[PDB]
Amino acid sequence: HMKQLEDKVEELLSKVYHLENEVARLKKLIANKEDKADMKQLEDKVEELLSKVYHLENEVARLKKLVG
Amino acid sequence: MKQLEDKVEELLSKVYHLENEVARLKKLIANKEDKADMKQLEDKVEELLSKVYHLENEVARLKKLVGER
Amino acid sequence: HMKQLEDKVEELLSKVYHLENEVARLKKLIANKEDKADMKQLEDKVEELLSKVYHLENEVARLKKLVG
Repeated sequence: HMKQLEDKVEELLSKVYHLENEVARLKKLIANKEDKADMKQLEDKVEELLSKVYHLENEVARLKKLVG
Repeated sequence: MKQLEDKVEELLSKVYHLENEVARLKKLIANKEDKADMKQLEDKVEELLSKVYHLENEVARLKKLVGER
Repeated sequence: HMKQLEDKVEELLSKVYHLENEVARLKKLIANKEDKADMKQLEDKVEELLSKVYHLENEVARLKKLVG
C-alpha cells in the first residue's frame, strides 16, 4: 500500500513536470500575440484615414463637375 | 497514513483540473492575433497615411486652380 | 519509508502551488491579448482603404491633366 501510494505521487510529479513544460511553451507563444492595449493607435489611424478618404472622395466628385 | 492518502487525493484533483485548464488555455492562445500579422497591417496603414497626405496636397492645389474654397 | 513518502507529498504540494499560480497568471495574460475574430472589421477597413486610395490616385492624375 505504501509503495502504491508512493508510485501515485511519482506519477503526479511527472504529470506536474509535463504541465510545467507545457506552461513554459505557452508563455513563449503568448509573448508573440498582440495585446489589446496596443490596438488603439492603429484603430485611430484607420478611423482618421476613413474620414480623410471620405472627404477626398467628396472633393474629387466636386472637382470633376467643375472641370467637366 | 490516511491523512497522507487524503492529501494525495486532493492533489490528484488539483492536477486533473490543471490539465483541463492548460488544455483550454492552449486553445485560446491559438485564436489570438499574432504580432507578426499586426506588424504587416501597421505597414499597410503607414503606406496609406503617406498616400493620403499626398492626395490631400494635390487636391488642395486643384481646388486653388479652379477657384474652389 | 514514511519519511520519504511525506517528503515527496510535500514536494508535490509545493510544485502544484507553483503551477496553480502561474496558470492563474497566464489566464489573465491571455485575456489581455486580441482575438483574431475581433480583428475582422479593422482588416476589412484597411482593405477598403487600399482600394479607395488607388482609385483616388487615378482620379486625381486625370484631374491634374485636365486642369493643366
